[PDB]
Amino acid sequence: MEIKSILIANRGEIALRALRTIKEMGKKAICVYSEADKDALYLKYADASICIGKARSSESYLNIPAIIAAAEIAEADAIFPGYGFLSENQNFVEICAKHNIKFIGPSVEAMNLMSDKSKAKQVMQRAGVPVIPGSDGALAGAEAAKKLAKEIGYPVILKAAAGGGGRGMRVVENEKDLEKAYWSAESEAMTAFGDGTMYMEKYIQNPRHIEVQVIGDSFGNVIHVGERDCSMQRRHQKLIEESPAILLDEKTRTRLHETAIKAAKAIGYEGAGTFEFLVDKNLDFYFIEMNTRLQVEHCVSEMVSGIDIIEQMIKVAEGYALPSQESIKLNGHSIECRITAEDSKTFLPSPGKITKYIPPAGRNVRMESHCYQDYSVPAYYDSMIGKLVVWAEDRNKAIAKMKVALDELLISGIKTTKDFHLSMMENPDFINNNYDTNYLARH
Amino acid sequence: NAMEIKSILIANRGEIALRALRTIKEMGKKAICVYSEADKDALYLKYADASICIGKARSSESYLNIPAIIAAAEIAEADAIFPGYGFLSENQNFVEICAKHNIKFIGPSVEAMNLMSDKSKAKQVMQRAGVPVIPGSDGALAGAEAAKKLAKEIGYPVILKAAAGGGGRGMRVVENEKDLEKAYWSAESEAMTAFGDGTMYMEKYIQNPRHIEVQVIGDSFGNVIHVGERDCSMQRRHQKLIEESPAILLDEKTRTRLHETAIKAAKAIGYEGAGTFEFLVDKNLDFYFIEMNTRLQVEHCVSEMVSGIDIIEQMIKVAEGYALPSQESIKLNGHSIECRITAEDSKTFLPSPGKITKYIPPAGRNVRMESHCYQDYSVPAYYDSMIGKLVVWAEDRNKAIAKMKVALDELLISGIKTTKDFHLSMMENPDFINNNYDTNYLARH
Ligand SMILES: Nc1ncnc2c1ncn2[C@@H]1O[C@H](COP(=O)(O)OP(=O)(O)O)[C@@H](O)[C@H]1O
Ligand SMILES: Nc1ncnc2c1ncn2[C@@H]1O[C@H](COP(=O)(O)OP(=O)(O)O)[C@@H](O)[C@H]1O
Ligand SMILES: [Mg+2]
Ligand SMILES: [Mg+2]
Repeated sequence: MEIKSILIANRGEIALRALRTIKEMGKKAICVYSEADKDALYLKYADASICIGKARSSESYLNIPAIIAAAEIAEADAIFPGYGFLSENQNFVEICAKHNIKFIGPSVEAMNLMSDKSKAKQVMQRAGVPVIPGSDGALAGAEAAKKLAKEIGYPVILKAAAGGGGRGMRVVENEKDLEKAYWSAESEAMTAFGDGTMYMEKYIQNPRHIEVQVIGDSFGNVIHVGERDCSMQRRHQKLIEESPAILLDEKTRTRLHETAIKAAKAIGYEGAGTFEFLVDKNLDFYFIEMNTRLQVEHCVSEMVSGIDIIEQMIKVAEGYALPSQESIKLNGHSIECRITAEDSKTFLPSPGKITKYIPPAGRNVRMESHCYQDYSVPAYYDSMIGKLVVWAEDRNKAIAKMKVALDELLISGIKTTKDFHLSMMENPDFINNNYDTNYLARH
Repeated sequence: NAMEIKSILIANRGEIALRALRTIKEMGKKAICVYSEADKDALYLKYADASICIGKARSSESYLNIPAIIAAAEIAEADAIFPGYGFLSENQNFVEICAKHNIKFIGPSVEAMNLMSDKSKAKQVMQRAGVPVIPGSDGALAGAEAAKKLAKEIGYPVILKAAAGGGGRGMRVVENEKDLEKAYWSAESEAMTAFGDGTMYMEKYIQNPRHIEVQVIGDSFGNVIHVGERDCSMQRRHQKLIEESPAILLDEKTRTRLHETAIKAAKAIGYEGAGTFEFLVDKNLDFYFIEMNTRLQVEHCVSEMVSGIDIIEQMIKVAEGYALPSQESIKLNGHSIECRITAEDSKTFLPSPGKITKYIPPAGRNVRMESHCYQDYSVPAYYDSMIGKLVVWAEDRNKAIAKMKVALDELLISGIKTTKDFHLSMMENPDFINNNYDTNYLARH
């Protein structure tokens, strides 16, 4: 039952985030590192750290035998996967169980139900969750796509069933463009995911991307920790997230929370997970996918809820019950800005040595970063510097706090997206909540 | 409104200047900083809307130069001054001069400040208000012979205290009559040098006391709220090193009566702005007023984390003529602890001035490091040994102690010594964990 020692099978800011909660709980925190990451701050803080191989970027971190051997030599009885890397690898999950190591996440069955995005939609339909009109599972091929697109009506979006990170999608405005887009997406999908299965849905114009954080336990209870608006996106990837999503009235908010809970219970979900929805102009909402793991932006939900999500993940893995939904109080407003080592206009990576680093601080300011003065950022591989998160009593106060915090973040030696975020905090469209997932594309 | 403040000069330095600046700017007001030449390297000067050099340095001397401070406010067109703590924050002449120059002093009236400033007269004011005080002299002692007579009357041990006293200075505990005359003159001389006023008073010396204080804020309508109580009993030289809220020593009935007493006291003196009533609590859990600080205190962040209130924000609103939130709206939750990290040796507490060659502060959920330091900053430990205040909050005391240890562990400072290891040994000290200590604990150990 009780977990005594947890190996963090990840790197960067999430490794440090996890380590803090693990050590506060009085458990051993075991870190792993490629040779390229021997300079990582969290290694100084870990109970033990194991070098798991050569840099080659993610390679060693994806080396299942090395991760397992590290857990075993360090005597870890559980593994925290974070996000990315092995967190959605079903093979890894089964191998953990084979070695009597607790995987802190959902069952391989639940993960498998939601891993093919086209099949996941069919599971959601069965469960009474609204989905976007489109293909019934995967497209057979380009001719099937042509027939269907005419039936649902343009514009449509082709999406990779094995897709993630915003890749393998193509919005198609007219039939003349369809076949070319199909093969473009299919090829990218094959290269990125080793699987070129495609599906299709209606393209919602100017949608809001609003997601519900859930956690389920071994007793079948599932709670939500509010919803997040992540509509400020470039290249279908998030830059700024916030909670609550003030776009929603309380009734729609309630319906959305309920839908997420219902969905989690229908699939026997345990652990932290997120249901992602698109919300249209008349506040209709549609499931687009579930992430069966923690997400990068989770801290915004922690700030409004008072919950340590990683603590609850660990407790659930130990067989404890979650708190009751009634005990969960959502208050105020949280915003997160992802600070990356990239130019604030071009968003091109800016690798190099940080020669000055002064993070912001203050009341209800949480800078989540593994960076420090003199640290070298490998922006070509991980451009993440840190997540700057604030909380305040309402959205306007949160924006003002973010502006001060961004102003006080002093980084020299590399370019960062600090100025991008500062310009967003002053942008009347952001202030008035008049934007959507395509806002940056047309500005 | 007509009283809305647009620009605030921060008449202070160090960590409190940065703390104030953050709130002022978040409220959309201009933050004007001042600095002596020795403080040209201060971090908050980078963040200020404007920064004025007010003098060579001496130490506090330029910061204590009223004409220089007023002139800086006027050149910068500040309409209000935030005094922080120390320096001019309890200087009644400065408060009156602000009013003469049509600059709003963010703090109480000079009348309320004057009622409390002489600690012996303050006790008489409190008695009249129905607030319990420690038995002792009725106002100031006439001299050493009066002290001898009184000490037999109230009973040994007694403590001689400077009426103008502060910062733990000008006090002597007297356990027997043979020691009294010498102690009297030692305190009186120290008080004369430190405060320019050797007026002494006496009260009973409470055995093994706990120091528990109540944060209040009053507005111009006569409303006064409290923001909970803080236990600050882990002291060296009668000065605080660790503070927390709530004070788990107290049961609910006593805590309620303590909060009420502070509100009653503040209303009786017409107090507006932030202030703190300091009490000692004895072995029977009876509490007694010892003094009021008519200003913000160093450890205010402790009360912010349990209450969700920005105290400096409320001070500013009150100064603009707004009403405070209702007491009903103030919810006190969880437990917060603050450790004062200074540039001193953890064992000897001797200053360790010098350049910080590495600085990595802790962070994380509900961890607040209040510091103006940065890598390459030189700490003048001889003058201000403060590095920063590390504050954490959690759902209960043991969880807060666990979070404090993790945060202290992750604080990396090189180039100077700090009291980090002292605080780590306090978080691991079973007497601390078990709540079995008092203001003299460190002296016995
Ligand atoms: N049907 C759709 N209509 C409009 N935009 C969409 C649609 N599906 C996805 N998107 C855009 O792509 C983003 C991510 O989609 P998702 O299906 O979650 O992809 P991934 O698995 O790569 O994260 C959404 O936030 C939205 O910006
Ligand atoms: N009557 C007393 N009995 C015991 N200790 C006292 C008494 N008065 C003061 N002290 C000690 O001195 C500390 C500060 O007292 P205070 O009167 O607030 O001095 P200051 O004005 O210097 O802050 C207390 O926290 C306590 O440790
Ligand atoms: Mg997605
Ligand atoms: Mg005092």
